[PDB]
Amino acid sequence: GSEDFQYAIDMFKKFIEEAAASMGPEAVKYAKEFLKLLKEYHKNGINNRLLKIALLLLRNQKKIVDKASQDLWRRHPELIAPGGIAFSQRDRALCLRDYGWFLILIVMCLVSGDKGPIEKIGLKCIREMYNSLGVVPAMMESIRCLKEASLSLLDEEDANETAPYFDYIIKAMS
Repeated sequence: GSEDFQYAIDMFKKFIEEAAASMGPEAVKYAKEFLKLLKEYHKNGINNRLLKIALLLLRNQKKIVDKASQDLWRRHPELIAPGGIAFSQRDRALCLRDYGWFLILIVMCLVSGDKGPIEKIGLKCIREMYNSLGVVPAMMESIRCLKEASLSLLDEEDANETAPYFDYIIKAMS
């Protein structure tokens, strides 16, 4: 119980320290506020049925990111073909990394189970991170593939609960 929530906290806390320099100080501020709300929610038993799904996705991040990017590159092969923006290994690696970071921020939104803090804190972290990262190739498409790769690992009933969290992020990034 408390140890699986601590796995999620350790995961988010490790994301923040690794991405702080690249995501910029404003995004770091929003992320830490979200983590404190998440721990405030857990302490008071708020929206606790979303952690089990979040944990599955957290244990399967690399699988998810790999499946999403493979699906992204089949749909748009010019991205990784010569002359494409992810042909060079540096920039392909930056793509994969940035996709993994957008994924973990979405999973933070999932854990809260509440659209209010998702729009007032989580989305501000995603938008500020996007502003700090700058050019993120196929940003919107990659989130859709992250969503499909994620729902891939879930039963129909868990998918029907998780999809509205991806769709709220996708919509809000225009």
